[PDB]
Amino acid sequence: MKELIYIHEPNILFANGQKCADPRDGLALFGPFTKIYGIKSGVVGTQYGLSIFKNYINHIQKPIYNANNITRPMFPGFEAVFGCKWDADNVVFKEVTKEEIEKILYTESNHKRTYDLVSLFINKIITANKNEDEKVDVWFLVIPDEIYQYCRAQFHDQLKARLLEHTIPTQILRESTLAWRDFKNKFGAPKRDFSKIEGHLAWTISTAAFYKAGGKPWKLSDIRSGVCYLGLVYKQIEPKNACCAAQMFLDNGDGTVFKGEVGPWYNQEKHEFHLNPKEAKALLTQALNSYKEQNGVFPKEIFIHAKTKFNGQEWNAFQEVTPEGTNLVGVTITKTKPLKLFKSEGNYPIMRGNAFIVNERSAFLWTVGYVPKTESTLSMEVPNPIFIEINKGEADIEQVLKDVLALTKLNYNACIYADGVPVTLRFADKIGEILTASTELKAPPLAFKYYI
Amino acid sequence: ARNKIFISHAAPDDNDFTKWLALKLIALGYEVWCDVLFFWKVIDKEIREGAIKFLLATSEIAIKRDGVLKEIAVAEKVKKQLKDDNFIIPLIIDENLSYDDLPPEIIRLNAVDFKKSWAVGLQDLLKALDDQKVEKNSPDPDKSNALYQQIFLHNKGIIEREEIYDSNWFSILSFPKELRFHDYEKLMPKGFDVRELTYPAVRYKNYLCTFAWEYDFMHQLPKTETYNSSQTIRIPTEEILSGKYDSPFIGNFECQRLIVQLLNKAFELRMKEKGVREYPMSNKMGYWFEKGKLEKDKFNKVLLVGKQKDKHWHFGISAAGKLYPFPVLMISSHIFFTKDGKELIESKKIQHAARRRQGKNWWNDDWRNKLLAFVKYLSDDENSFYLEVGSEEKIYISNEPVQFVGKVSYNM
DNA sequence: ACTAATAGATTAGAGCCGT
RNA sequence: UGACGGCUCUAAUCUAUUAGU
Ligand SMILES: [Mg+2]
Repeated sequence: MKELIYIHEPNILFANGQKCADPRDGLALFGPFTKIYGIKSGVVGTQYGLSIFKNYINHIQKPIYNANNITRPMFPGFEAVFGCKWDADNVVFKEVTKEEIEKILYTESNHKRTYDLVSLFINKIITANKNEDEKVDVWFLVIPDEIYQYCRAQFHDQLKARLLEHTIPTQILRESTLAWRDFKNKFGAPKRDFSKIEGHLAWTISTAAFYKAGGKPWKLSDIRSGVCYLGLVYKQIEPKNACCAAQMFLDNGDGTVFKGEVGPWYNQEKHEFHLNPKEAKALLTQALNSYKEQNGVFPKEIFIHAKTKFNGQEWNAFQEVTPEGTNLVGVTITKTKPLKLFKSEGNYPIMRGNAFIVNERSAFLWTVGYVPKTESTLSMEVPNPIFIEINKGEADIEQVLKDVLALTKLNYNACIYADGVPVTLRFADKIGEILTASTELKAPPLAFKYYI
Repeated sequence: ARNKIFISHAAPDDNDFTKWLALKLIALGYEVWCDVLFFWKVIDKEIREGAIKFLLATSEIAIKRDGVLKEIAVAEKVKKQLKDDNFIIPLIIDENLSYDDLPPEIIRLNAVDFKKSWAVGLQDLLKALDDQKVEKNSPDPDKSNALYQQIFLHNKGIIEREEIYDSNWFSILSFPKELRFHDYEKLMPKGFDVRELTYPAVRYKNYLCTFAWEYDFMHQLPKTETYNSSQTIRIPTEEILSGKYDSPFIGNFECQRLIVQLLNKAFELRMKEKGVREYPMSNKMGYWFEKGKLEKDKFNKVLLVGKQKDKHWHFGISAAGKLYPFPVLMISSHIFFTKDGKELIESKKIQHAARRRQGKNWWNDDWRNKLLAFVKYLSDDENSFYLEVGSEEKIYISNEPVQFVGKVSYNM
């Protein structure tokens, strides 16, 4: 008989430091941790796209009721949740003609096609930023379906990448999402039906817009102080790999600071997904210096986690650049071995947060399960748990589980209950997808607002 | 004294608005009395003695609700005795309610507009409350926190009863007590595949590692008759299972690797005699039932082969045996599709698309029952099934998966 | 040293549907 | 690319071992 320990849900801080377990409830009830004065929109689309965007903004002004209000919380309205104003009449609209898109699409070179499609939008964005005195906080790109389907060296990745040197928060919204009712797959019904999940769509879009405009919808507090939760992701370039790091830590005021820690670390090696000692030493020196400048003193622990296992050489380099009094914990999180738990009598999956301890150096954690708070399980099918292995260093296998579960609750790109994989890894993955989509940057911005 | 703000509304529909507003007002230090937040005698009592304001969540149904108009009727009465014209405050929320269908007891009054956005309406409501000098306590998040949890943050509660979870791990009941390293390097003809032997065997170094004995390989491996059965290295498996065995000839890691390879090959071989039809995956081996092999194409009162539109879906499994944490046979569920139940559709995209749609129908219990019934078919004896690795050497697999018990449950 | 084979492992990706 | 999740198809590396160059 195998015993499953349980890890309880962590609490995320909201306005006035009040705690809750669901962003969709904590925000609607309490309000964001930091409030902004308002959001100046910026739209780069057609007249059709501008009309759609204004319609959607005014629609989310009013409360949004989704079909199953009990399982997924309703949307009070943008100003009702966040406390700032987001009007559809303050749009600094920059028109894009379908004809110039058409002449771009007719070019033989696909790489030049996607480069020119990115260039159109980004150059219009740059022109407005440098010419229009109207301050724009977030630029919302209402792209048509032709861009999405004809152009497939990715539109989104390059577009986010080529704006990094100018530091402009952007939000791509395909017109299929905003006008889903009038986008039908010739059957007479929408291509993807948002009817029962309209409120959750409003939640996600509004949260993404609020975050990118300088607001912090919620912050974490249920993590150990003095620890720099650091995540690495490796991305393929074809025979080079590209490491990207994201770091989360508590400050002097006990406020979680979540920021990227990315520097170029390119390794070309037969043995892939490993770092040379120089790259690793750079990596760790950058992270430690960032913690030092944010808090003064050095961390009491460097909780390095990744989807891969570390070899000896890079760990020795890590230890060599590490000062004294600081411990290093290298944790590998894998989601490949199928351990599907079926409940004996019933029809709803295992509760989220259950944890199976293999031994002192490994565990299974069900970061995806059935959450009673929303009554809606995060997985349609049986949820595969994440295998958390303490690859290197000394740690408590339950403490690592609770730390990972806490790190699974800071996805600002979506206002879901919690993320299946820890957020630092997923955001580092997004950074790697973007930072490797254009030319090398001397100093990429360390704020996710520009990436997600 | 009367220091409470009564909130009236339709019971099954206006819950969302009133819940937000009541919690919003409570968070600001007010004392709110809502039926959802908190019998007719009681309702009247508050409106008659406890209530200081009567906020009417007005909508196209709250004015057609017989029980609400009664609360309005008593509210009209109480308003007179208090000599307060500003007692009933008609919060209009419904979009289509436009000041022409209002009930006569509220039409003479000016509403607070919530039709265009709730935030300005709450801004309007608070303005009216202060204009009318309604007293309010400090918005302490303590007693107010209690109401918040009693409403939602107590619901977060996790039922603390014990549940039983059926996984997909099938432990290996038994292994042969000894691992043998035979020598047929001089007896192995060039170009012969070790995979074609009747029993599982792996060619490690200048040897042949298998769980069978020397003479077990005679037809497949020629000249083994002349071979001295003393040309073999013996290794207690339990020693390697504990990791104790680590000689310069072979390490514990490599020996366990060879054990896993033997396990997988033995599973593949037994499936050939078990009469299951094989479908190749990208990096694993799937097994499913040809239509008609089962009685009525179902077993243990659980359908394992069925029909989806023009295609036939076949429940399938793939096995990979692991020694960590402990020796088990990890089984994975799959769905395979055939045209007329005979031959497999040769389009991977079509197979994937058919499965993605078929997956919607099946549930937790549906997958568990199908997996357990499909495994129980493998059973040779009452409570297990054996995998052949030698002439007299068997490995026993529990036909039931490992049970996992948890201290936590939900309402279900 | 360097290629080929048989594995098992460990990681990438590309993809395609569901909600 | 509002999202999340499951799955499917490729691909390489690592390690061991043999073969060959
Ligand atoms: Mg985003």
